[PDB]
Amino acid sequence: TTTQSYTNSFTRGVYYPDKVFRSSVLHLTQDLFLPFFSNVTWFHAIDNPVLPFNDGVYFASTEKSNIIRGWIFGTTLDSKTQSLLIVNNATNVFIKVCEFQFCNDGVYSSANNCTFEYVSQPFLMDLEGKQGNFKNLREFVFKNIDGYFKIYSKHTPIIGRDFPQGFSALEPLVDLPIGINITRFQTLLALNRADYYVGYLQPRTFLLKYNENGTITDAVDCALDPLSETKCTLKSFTVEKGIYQTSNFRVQPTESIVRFPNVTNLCPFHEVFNATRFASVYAWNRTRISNCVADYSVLYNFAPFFAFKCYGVSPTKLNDLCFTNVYADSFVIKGNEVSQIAPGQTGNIADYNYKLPDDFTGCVIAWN
Amino acid sequence: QSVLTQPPSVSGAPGQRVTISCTGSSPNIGARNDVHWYQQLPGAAPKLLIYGNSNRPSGVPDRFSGSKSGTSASLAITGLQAEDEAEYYCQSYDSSLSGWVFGGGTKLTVL
Amino acid sequence: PVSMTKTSVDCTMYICGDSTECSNLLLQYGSFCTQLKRALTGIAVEQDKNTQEVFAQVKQIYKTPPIKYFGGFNFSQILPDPSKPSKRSPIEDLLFNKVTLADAGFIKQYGDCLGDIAARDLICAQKFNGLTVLPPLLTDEMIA
Amino acid sequence: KFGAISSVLNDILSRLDPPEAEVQIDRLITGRLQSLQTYVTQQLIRAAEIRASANLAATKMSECVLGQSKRVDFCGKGYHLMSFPQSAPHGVVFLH
Amino acid sequence: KFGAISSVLNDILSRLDPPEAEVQIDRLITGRLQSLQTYVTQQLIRAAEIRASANLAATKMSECVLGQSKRVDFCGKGYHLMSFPQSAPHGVVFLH
Amino acid sequence: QLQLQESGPGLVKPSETLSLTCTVSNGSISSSTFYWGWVRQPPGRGLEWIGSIYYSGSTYQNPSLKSRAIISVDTSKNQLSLKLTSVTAADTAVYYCARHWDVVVLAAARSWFDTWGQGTLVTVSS
Amino acid sequence: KNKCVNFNFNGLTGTGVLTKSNKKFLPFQQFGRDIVDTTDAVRDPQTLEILDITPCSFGGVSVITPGTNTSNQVAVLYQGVNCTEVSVAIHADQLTPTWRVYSTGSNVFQTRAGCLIGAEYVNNSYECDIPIGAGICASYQTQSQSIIAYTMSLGAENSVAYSNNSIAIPTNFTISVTTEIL
Amino acid sequence: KNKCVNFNFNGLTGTGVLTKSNKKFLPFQQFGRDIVDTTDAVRDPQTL
Ligand SMILES: *[C@@H]1O[C@H](CO)[C@@H](O)[C@H](O)[C@H]1NC(C)=O
Ligand SMILES: *[C@@H]1O[C@H](CO)[C@@H](O)[C@H](O)[C@H]1NC(C)=O
Ligand SMILES: *[C@@H]1O[C@H](CO)[C@@H](O)[C@H](O)[C@H]1NC(C)=O
Ligand SMILES: *[C@@H]1O[C@H](CO)[C@@H](O)[C@H](O)[C@H]1NC(C)=O
Ligand SMILES: *[C@@H]1O[C@H](CO)[C@@H](O)[C@H](O)[C@H]1NC(C)=O
Ligand SMILES: *[C@@H]1O[C@H](CO)[C@@H](O)[C@H](O)[C@H]1NC(C)=O
Ligand SMILES: *[C@@H]1O[C@H](CO)[C@@H](O)[C@H](O)[C@H]1NC(C)=O
Ligand SMILES: *[C@@H]1O[C@H](CO)[C@@H](O)[C@H](O)[C@H]1NC(C)=O
Ligand SMILES: *[C@@H]1O[C@H](CO)[C@@H](O)[C@H](O)[C@H]1NC(C)=O
Ligand SMILES: *[C@@H]1O[C@H](CO)[C@@H](O)[C@H](O)[C@H]1NC(C)=O
Ligand SMILES: *[C@@H]1O[C@H](CO)[C@@H](O)[C@H](O)[C@H]1NC(C)=O
Ligand SMILES: *[C@@H]1O[C@H](CO)[C@@H](O)[C@H](O)[C@H]1NC(C)=O
Ligand SMILES: *[C@@H]1O[C@H](CO)[C@@H](O)[C@H](O)[C@H]1NC(C)=O
Ligand SMILES: *[C@@H]1O[C@H](CO)[C@@H](O)[C@H](O)[C@H]1NC(C)=O
Ligand SMILES: *[C@@H]1O[C@H](CO)[C@@H](O)[C@H](O)[C@H]1NC(C)=O
Ligand SMILES: *[C@@H]1O[C@H](CO)[C@@H](O)[C@H](O)[C@H]1NC(C)=O
Repeated sequence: TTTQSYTNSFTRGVYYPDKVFRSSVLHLTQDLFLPFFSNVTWFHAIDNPVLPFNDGVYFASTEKSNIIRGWIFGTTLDSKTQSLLIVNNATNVFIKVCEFQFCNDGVYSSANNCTFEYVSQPFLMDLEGKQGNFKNLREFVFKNIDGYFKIYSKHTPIIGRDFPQGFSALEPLVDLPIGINITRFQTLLALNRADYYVGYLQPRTFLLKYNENGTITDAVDCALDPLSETKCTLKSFTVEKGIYQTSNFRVQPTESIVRFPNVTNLCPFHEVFNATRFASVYAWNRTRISNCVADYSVLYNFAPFFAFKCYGVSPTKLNDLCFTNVYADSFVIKGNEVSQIAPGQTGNIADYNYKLPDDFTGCVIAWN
Repeated sequence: QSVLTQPPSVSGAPGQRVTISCTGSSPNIGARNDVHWYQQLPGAAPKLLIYGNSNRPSGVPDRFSGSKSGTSASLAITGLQAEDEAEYYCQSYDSSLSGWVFGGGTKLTVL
Repeated sequence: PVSMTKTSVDCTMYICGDSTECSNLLLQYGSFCTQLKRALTGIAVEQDKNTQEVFAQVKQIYKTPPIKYFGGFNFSQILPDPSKPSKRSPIEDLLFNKVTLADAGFIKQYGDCLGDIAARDLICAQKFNGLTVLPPLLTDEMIA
Repeated sequence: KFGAISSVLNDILSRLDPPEAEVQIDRLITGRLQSLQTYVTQQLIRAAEIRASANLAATKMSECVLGQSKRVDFCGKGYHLMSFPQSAPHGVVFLH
Repeated sequence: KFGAISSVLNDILSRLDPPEAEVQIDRLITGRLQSLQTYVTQQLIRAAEIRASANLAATKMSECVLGQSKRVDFCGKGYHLMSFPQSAPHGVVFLH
Repeated sequence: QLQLQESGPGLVKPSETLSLTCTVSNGSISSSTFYWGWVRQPPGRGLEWIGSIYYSGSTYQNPSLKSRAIISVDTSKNQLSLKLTSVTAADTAVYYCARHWDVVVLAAARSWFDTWGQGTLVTVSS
Repeated sequence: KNKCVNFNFNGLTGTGVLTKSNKKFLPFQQFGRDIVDTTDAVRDPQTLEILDITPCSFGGVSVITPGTNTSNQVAVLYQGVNCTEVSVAIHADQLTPTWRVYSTGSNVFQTRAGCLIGAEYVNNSYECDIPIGAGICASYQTQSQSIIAYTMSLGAENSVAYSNNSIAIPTNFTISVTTEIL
Repeated sequence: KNKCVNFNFNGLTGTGVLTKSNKKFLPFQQFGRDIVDTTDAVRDPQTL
C-alpha cells in the first residue's frame, strides 16, 4: 500500500555537472536539473508502483534503520530486454546488468546472457549519535546519457522531520558503462521477520556560485522568476538597485488574411454546360475561352460526371493555375466512346472523328 | 487540469494558411518534452497527425506541418479543404503530474 | 549640441528577420552582438548623463516673482510665458519651430503606420527592419 | 545582396534548399554584420564628439551663467556680462 | 568556430588534409582578425576618452592645486579654497 | 491491423461502481513493447487521461482520480478492464481504450497515443 | 483590423497591422511605398479602401528592481508597447524566456515609454531612484512595501523675492570638502 | 616540474610548466578550469 501526496521541493537537487575545479567563480551551466520550487510526488510505505524514468530522476528518502534495499531499472523488467539492479546488501553493492524475469516479492530467477557484475563500497551509509532521532536523509540523482550510468549522492544529516530548505550539493559516486536503455524504474523493500520522495529532471539553465574550495554555496535559476532571469543574465548573485535590460518582447501574428481582387469574370463555361444543342462528334464545336476566371465549381455543380480524368494537370490542382488559353470541345457521344477518347488511343472515333494528341494538357468531362 | 493552453476556435478561407498554437507552463512541461497533435471528427475517435513535433505517420498528408520551440508548439496548414474542419487537440507529458495531459481542444472552421 | 537620439539596435531582429535558421547561423558566429548591444546601451546612458550634467546644475527649482520689473530691463522674451501651455519663452518657441525632426521618438508611432496611407516614413521603415529608438529620460518639457 | 542570389532572406530560404542556401545566408550575415559594426563604430565616434561638446556646454553654463567669466572670448565676443541659456531639441542655445 | 569544423586550430590541422583545411583555417583567420581589429578600434576609442579625462585632470591639478581657480563650479561646488590630490589605481582623487 | 472493441453499460445509477472492458483484435495484449490505457472526454470539454496499465500489473494513474479508478488487465482473454467507483454527475463522458507509451525505445515524455477505440457514450442518471 | 495579422494583399506578402485611413490615393494608385522603399498602404482590392501596415509588435523588456539585499520584489517594463497587446498576447507564446507573466499587481500602468506590469502609479514628487524614461522614476518605498512609479521631481520648490530694495547677505560661513574622481 | 614541458595528462593535451600545489581539490575532482574556460590544474593520475 502506498500514497501519492504532493509536496514542494524548495531549492534541492543541484550537483556538480562536471569534474573540474572552480574557485570563487559564477560559472553557468545548461544541464539536467530539478526545477526550483517544483512539486515532487511524495510516497508512503506500509504495491511498489513502477515509476517512469525520463532524462533522469531525483530520488530522496529518509528511514529509521533500513526499509529500502535498491532500485530496479531497464525496460519491461522481464527476460526479453536487458535490465539493471542496484540492490544494496549489508556492506556491498550488487550493481549488474541482466535479464531478470520476475519475483513479485530471492529477487530474480534468471541470469541468461548477462554480465557486468560490479561490487564496491555500500551506497547507503547509516550513522547514529547513539540515538534514533538522527535520521539521515539520502538523496540520489540518476541519469543515462550516452549509456554511462551516473549516480550522485550525499546523505544530509538534517534530522528528517521535514523536507529541508537548506542547500546540499551532490557528489558523484559511480559512473559505469551500462550501455542499455532505461525507461522504467522501480524500488525494492526489506524484511525483518515519510520517505520515497521522487522528482523528475528537465534541461534547464542554472547559475552556480562555486566556493573557494570547490564546494557549492548557492545557486539560482533563470526560468523561475523575473529576478532570477536578470540575475542569471547579468551573471552575479547580488544585483545592485537599478534598471536592467534582459531580452526582447515579440508577438507573432495571430491570424493570416489574404485578399485577392473582387474579380468574378465568369467564363463561358456555364454557356457550354447549360447549352442544349451539343454538336456531334463528326463536327466537334470548339469554343475559345479567354479573358475570364476559370472557376471549376460551376463545372462541378452543373454535371454529375462519369469520367473526369486528367492527363497534364491534377484535377484537384486547377484553382491555382493560370492558363494562356483554354479550348472546350463539346460533343455528345456514346458510352464506350467516352473511354475511347484519350491520348494514344485508336478506333472509329479516335481516328476518323476526334483524335486526342499524345501530349495533351487538359481534362475531359463526361456526364450522362 | 488544462496545463496546455489552446485557442478556443479559429477559422479561415479554404486553401489558406491557419496556425494552431499550444503552450504550457514552465515548471510543468519542459524543453525536452515533445508535443503531439490529434484530430477528432465529430462523433469519431481522435486521429493522429504529427508526432515528435516534426514527424507524421503513414497516410497523413504533408500539408499538416508542425514545430515546437522551447515550450510553445504550433501547426501550419497549407491548402485548407472542407474535410479539415474537426476538433484538434494538443497533448504532451507533464513531469509534475507524472502523467500525460491534453489541450482544451480548438475548433477549426472552414469559411 | 548636448545629445543625440538614443538607438537600441538589436542584432537578432536586424540581421535575421524571424528566421530560426538565420538565428542559428548567427549563434554559430558566437557572441558578436552582445558587445553591440552593450555599446548601444553605453552611448544611451552617455547622452542621458550629458543632458543631466548640462542642464541640472541647480538643486532647487526657482521661480520668478509674480511681478516682472527688473529696473527697466525687459526680459519677457526669455522668461516663460504662462499663456502658452508649454510654459516656454518665445525664443524657445522659435527654436522649437525652426527645427524639424524626422524622428521625434516620443510619438509611439505604432498605430499610425497602420493608418498612414502615405509613405511609411523613416521611422516606420526603421521599425520595419528591427531598428528602434528610445525616449530621453528628461522629456522636452521638464528641460524647459 | 552583398554577392548572394537575393537580398530578401525570406525569398532565398524558400527558393533554395538549406544545405546549399547556407553559404548564401552566411555571406548575407557577414555583410549585414559588417555593416552593423560600421554603424556602431561611427555612432561611437559621434558619441565622443557629442560628449566633448556637452562638456564644453556644461563648462560654459557653469562659468558664464553662474557667474562672470574673465576668460576673454569665451562667453561671447568682448567683455562679458551675463548669459541666458535656452533649450533646443537635442541641444542648448545661449544669449551671451 | 565562426562557421568552421572546429575552433581548435590544433584539432583541425591534424584532422583534415592541408589543401582543404586551408579554407577552414583561412576563415578562422578572417574571423579572429576581424575580432582583433574590433578590439584595437574599441581600445583606441577608450584611449581617446581616457586622454580627454587625463587632460581635464591635468588642467584641474594645474589650476586648483597650484593656485586658486576663479572659475566657478570648476574646483568643487561653490567658491574654491584649495585642492589636495590623492593617488588611486589608474586614476586620481581630489579633495576640493 | 490492430482493432479495439470496448463495451460497458451506457447507463449507470449514481454512486456505485462503473465498469467497462476493451477487446484487442489482430494482436495480443501480452505485447510487452507497448502500454495500454483509458482516456475519457466529457462532452464539450477536452480529452483527459485516466490511467494506463501494463500487462504485468504496473499501472500509470492520474493522481487527481487516485481514490476512484482501478484498472486491471488479463492476458488470457486479451481483455483490458477498467473500473470506476463513486461515480457522480461530473463523470458523464465517452471512454476510449488506447495503446501508447512504447517501452523499448521511446521515453515517457515522447510517448504518443497511437491506437484509439470507437468509444462508448456512458452517462449517469437518476 | 487593429490586430497583429499576416497579410497577402494582391501579391504583396508581409506581416503587419491595419486600420482605416484618411488620405487621398489617386484613383489609379494601388500600393504604398516611402523614401527608403518600404511598403505602407495597400488599397483594399475588394473595397477600394486604404489600409496600412506596421511592424508586428517590436519591443524591449526591462526589469526595475531595488537591490536584492532589500527585497525580491521586481517590476517589469516593456519599452514602447501598448499594454493591451502584452496582456492579450501572453497566451500562445514561448514561456521560459519572452516572459509570460500573469498581470496582477496594478499592472498596465501605460506610461509614455511603456508600462510597468507590477508597479503602482502615484502622484508625488520624490527624487529619481531608478530612471525609466519619459519622466518616470520608480522607487522601493514602504506602504507594507511595494514599488511605486511617479513623475520626476526636479527639486524642492523655492522662490526668492526680488524686491527693488531687498538684499540678503550671509552672516556665517561653512567649509566643505567634496570629492572628484578622474 | 619547474620546466617548460609538454603534457598529456589522462587525455588533456597542451604545453605548460608544473609545480607543487597547496589548495583543496575535492576527492572527486580531477581537473581544473576557470571563469573563461581554461584548464589550470590536473590531479596527478599516479600520485593524487
Ligand atoms: C503544486 O503545489 C502547490 C503548493 O503546494 C499547489 O498550489 C499546486 O496546485 C500544485 N500543483 C500541482 C500540479 O500539483
Ligand atoms: C554482499 O554482497 C557481496 C558480493 O556478492 C558479498 O561478498 C557479501 O558477502 C554480501 N554480504 C552479505 C550477504 O551480508
Ligand atoms: C547478450 O548480451 C549482450 C550484451 O548485453 C548483447 O550484445 C547480446 O545481443 C545479447 N544476446 C542475446 C541473445 O540476448
Ligand atoms: C531486525 O531488527 C532488529 C532490531 O531493530 C535488529 O537488531 C536486526 O539486525 C534486524 N534484522 C535485520 C535482518 O535487519
Ligand atoms: C577551505 O579550506 C581551508 C583550508 O583549510 C579552510 O580553512 C576553509 O574553512 C575551507 N572552506 C570551506 C568552506 O570548507
Ligand atoms: C441549365 O440551367 C438550368 C437553370 O438553372 C438548370 O435547371 C439545369 O439543371 C441546367 N442544366 C445543365 C445541364 O447545366
Ligand atoms: C459553338 O458553341 C458556341 C457557344 O455556345 C456557339 O455560340 C456556337 O454557335 C456553337 N457552334 C456551333 C457550330 O454550333
Ligand atoms: C517687452 O518686450 C516685448 C517685445 O519687445 C513687448 O511686447 C513687451 O510689452 C515688453 N514688456 C514691457 C514690460 O515693456
Ligand atoms: C536506445 O535508445 C536509442 C535512442 O533513444 C535508440 O537509438 C536505440 O535503438 C535504443 N535501443 C534499444 C535497444 O531500445
Ligand atoms: C466587391 O464585391 C462585393 C460582392 O457583392 C460587392 O458588394 C462590392 O460592391 C464590390 N466592390 C467593388 C469595388 O467591386
Ligand atoms: C541594502 O543596501 C543598501 C545600500 O547601502 C542599504 O541602504 C540597505 O539598508 C541595505 N538593506 C539590507 C536589508 O541590507
Ligand atoms: C492603446 O490601445 C487603445 C485601444 O484602442 C487606445 O485607445 C490607446 O490610445 C492605445 N495607446 C497607445 C499608446 O497606442
Ligand atoms: C493623480 O492626478 C490625476 C489628475 O489630477 C488624477 O486623475 C489621479 O487620480 C491622481 N492619482 C493619485 C494617486 O493621486
Ligand atoms: C518696484 O518698482 C516698481 C516700479 O516703480 C513698482 O511698480 C513696484 O511696486 C516696486 N516694488 C517694490 C517692492 O518696491
Ligand atoms: C557659524 O556656524 C558654526 C558651525 O555651525 C557655529 O559653530 C558658529 O557658532 C556659527 N557662528 C555664528 C556667529 O552663529
Ligand atoms: C601508484 O602506483 C605506485 C606503484 O607502486 C604506488 O607506489 C603508489 O602508491 C600508487 N598510488 C596511487 C594513488 O595509486
